[PDB]
Amino acid sequence: PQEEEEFRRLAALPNVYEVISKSIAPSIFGGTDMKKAIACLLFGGSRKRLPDGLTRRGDINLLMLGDPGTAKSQLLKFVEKCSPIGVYTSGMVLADGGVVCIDEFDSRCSVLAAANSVFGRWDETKGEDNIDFMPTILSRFDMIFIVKDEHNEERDVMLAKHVITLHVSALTQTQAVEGEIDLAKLKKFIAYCRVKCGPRLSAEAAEKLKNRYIIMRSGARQHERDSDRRSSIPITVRQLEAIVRIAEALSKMKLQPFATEADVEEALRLFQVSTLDAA
Amino acid sequence: EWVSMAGPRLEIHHRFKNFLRTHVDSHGHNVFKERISDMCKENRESLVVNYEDLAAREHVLAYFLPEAPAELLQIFDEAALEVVLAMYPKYDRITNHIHVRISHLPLVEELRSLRQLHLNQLIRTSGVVTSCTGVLPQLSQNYQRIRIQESPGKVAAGRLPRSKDAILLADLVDSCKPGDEIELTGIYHNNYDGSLNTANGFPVFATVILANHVAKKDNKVAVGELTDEDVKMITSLSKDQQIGEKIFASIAPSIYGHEDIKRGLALALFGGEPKNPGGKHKVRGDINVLLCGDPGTAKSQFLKYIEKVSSRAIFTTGQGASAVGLTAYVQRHPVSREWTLEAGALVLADRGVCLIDEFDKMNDQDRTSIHEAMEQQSISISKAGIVTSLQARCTVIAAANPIGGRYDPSLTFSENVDLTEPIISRFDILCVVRDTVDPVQDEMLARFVVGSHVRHHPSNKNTYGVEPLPQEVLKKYIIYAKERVHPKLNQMDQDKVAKMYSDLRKESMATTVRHIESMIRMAEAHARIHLRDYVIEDDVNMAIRVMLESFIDTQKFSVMRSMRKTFARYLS
Ligand SMILES: Nc1ncnc2c1ncn2[C@@H]1O[C@H](COP(=O)(O)OP(=O)(O)OP(O)(O)=S)[C@@H](O)[C@H]1O
Ligand SMILES: [Mg+2]
Repeated sequence: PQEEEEFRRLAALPNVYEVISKSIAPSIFGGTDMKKAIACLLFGGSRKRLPDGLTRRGDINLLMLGDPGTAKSQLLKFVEKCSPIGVYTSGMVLADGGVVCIDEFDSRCSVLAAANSVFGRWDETKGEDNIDFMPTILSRFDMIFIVKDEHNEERDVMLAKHVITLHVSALTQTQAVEGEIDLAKLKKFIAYCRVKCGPRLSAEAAEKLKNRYIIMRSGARQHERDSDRRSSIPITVRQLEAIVRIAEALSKMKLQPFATEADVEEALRLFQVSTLDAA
Repeated sequence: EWVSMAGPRLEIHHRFKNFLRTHVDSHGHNVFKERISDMCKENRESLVVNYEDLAAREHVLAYFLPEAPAELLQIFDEAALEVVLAMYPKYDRITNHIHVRISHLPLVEELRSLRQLHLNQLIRTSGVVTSCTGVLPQLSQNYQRIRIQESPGKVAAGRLPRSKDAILLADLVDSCKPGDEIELTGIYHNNYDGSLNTANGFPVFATVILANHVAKKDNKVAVGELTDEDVKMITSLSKDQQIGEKIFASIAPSIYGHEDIKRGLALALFGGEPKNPGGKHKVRGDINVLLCGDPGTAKSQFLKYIEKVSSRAIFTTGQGASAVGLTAYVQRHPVSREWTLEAGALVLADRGVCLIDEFDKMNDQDRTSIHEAMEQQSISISKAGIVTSLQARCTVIAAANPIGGRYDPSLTFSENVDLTEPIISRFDILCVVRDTVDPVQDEMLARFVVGSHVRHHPSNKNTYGVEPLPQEVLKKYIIYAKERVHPKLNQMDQDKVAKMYSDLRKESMATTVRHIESMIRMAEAHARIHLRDYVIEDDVNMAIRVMLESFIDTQKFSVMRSMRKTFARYLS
């Protein structure tokens, strides 16, 4: 009973999103957008039934593609550890409402999958044909992220220094950097938020998202028509459902009964940065 | 029978109480009061009493304990319980029964040495745990049934390892793990089993030991057994400036030449210091050696010598080693039919060394399981609803022959050996041996071989110029160095290694972190060779030299000349 007040105080702050994002794998350098996506996946959306008997998915699906050495398995392990229910496979029934991480991609479960390039390493010039999965299975994923080995002389030095500092200082002290939440506390907070309530969208946000979806569909049209080639990542109503689910998850993170326009804007920005860059 | 007399029984009980409340150590401290205070602080249920002190003070008790174990132990448990109640009356609320543990029994016997005469007697034995059951309640209590095999190092060749059953109660429950080497002090009792009588056709009693004290066989016992003369000889050897040369020359006297291979194998044998930076990631302190050789270079002889030298060693062949055989596997017990774990070769190789012969014959499916144990030195078995973790800290020495039977110097090392890149990456030291037609070297080989043949006739029964050490002395030196030295890398110049690693990156992309780790643990092992608590940069220089030699040995001929020219600073 006492922990309810603690969770309410934690979720009533104006900076819950930043604290949660920083709490997602503080050891890993960079990937703030990836950390936020992982956090909103862990919070997840809300499922809704229909009187006709039909059900709509309330879980988010993410896919990651990149060269080896981009710390993909570490994120999967951290997600499995943090999630109240978590399964890790090398490539479903026992998981109910949890998260299933799937490495080497080449029942109410959220799916987080990692995969490698067809040729082993990404080729920027070739563009498409670097993903072997068919568009039919690619459409199920709510978001797709691409990671490339951005070779910078200063970035390698910074990464080496960060790794060596993590190696050295870890026996000395194990303390939060800046207000980071403990693993058990974050686990209980996520469970409490998931159990307590689930929000719904608003009319103005719905109209804004509809207009943005129409504009994005026209843009994907024009890109495909000018390129004279079929995009391996199509845009359909499932993308709109994914954006709605991400906005609902963002509203759920604040425990508000109704979603705001800021959540929809953040969901649209994340969806753009992931899919449009990937596509 | 004489003990069962009430008078002597009670008198001995009170005499044991006086022993508990009266003994004084050499420093003037009543040890058992400190022990009982510690146990009360920890809320344990057992008391440990040294048998040596009891024998020194009361000879009659030391005579009686092996002869009438059960009754006397029950009396001592009652005496300890009442002493605790008198000293700590509240302790009845946390515990209702306290058991006395007997440690350091002078008589140590092997599983092979068990006969009828030892029935219902306290015996101390040594072995390795193979399988264990779960915690079982009794309508009397905690129960543990375990299966113990003889230690593979002590077992002579050609004869199977024998297995026995052991029982643990209450506190001793869950005090051991499968694959752990332990010694036991316990009662050798017999059990009545009608199934054995029906099968064999005559009365047979299955003898099961009821252990009283369990102690994992860490090398602390071996350290205690060391004679001070051994320590003084080792220290006198350590101050020699040419200790390294004689140590390297002392390995494989019967084999001529091949300095690099024996250097690398000794360096791997001495081992590094395993580290756990932060408890977040574990950096291994083990060296995995790969030996690719043209036929006729006595690789099997080296492996056999390593097998003999090591205190704990297991030998396996390529064809006879399956994935299930090498690792622990889940099996249903033929009698009780609960899932049990049987340790593989690697699990029994924990803290020891494992030798793989003809590693190029490995099936890829069998290869897959190897990487986990190589990288993490631990195995996670998830089978038949049982998920368990077992320690796999072992030093692996593998032998291989190039495809086609001859090593081609015009090809990369990866092409000549039918192994995947990750497997080679897991290895820290790579050594390739070729065959050259050199008349003077042929003369040396022939002369040394014929001399060795003449020397070792049953009727009749160096490159560095240093006299080899005796085998027993070398083994004692290895044990002491393994169990005493812990070097510290407080005087390493990071700029030199950083520049060298940048050059390594340049000349490797022209043609990783774990290479740095291997060099670090190599320097640590070289420091351990010299018995130095702190590492001198000479260790780093020698580790760099040998690592660079190993790296250039794996390259094509068209580039190794340029590599030698570039790195002539360090090789000189
Ligand atoms: N350099 C050497 N010095 C002394 N004896 C040697 C040497 N090389 C080979 N021998 C002898 O040759 C015998 C047979 O060598 P092997 O160990 O069978 O050859 P190998 O290099 O292990 O290749 P494989 O594994 O047999 S195909 C050894 O037992 C030694 O007696
Ligand atoms: Mg051989």
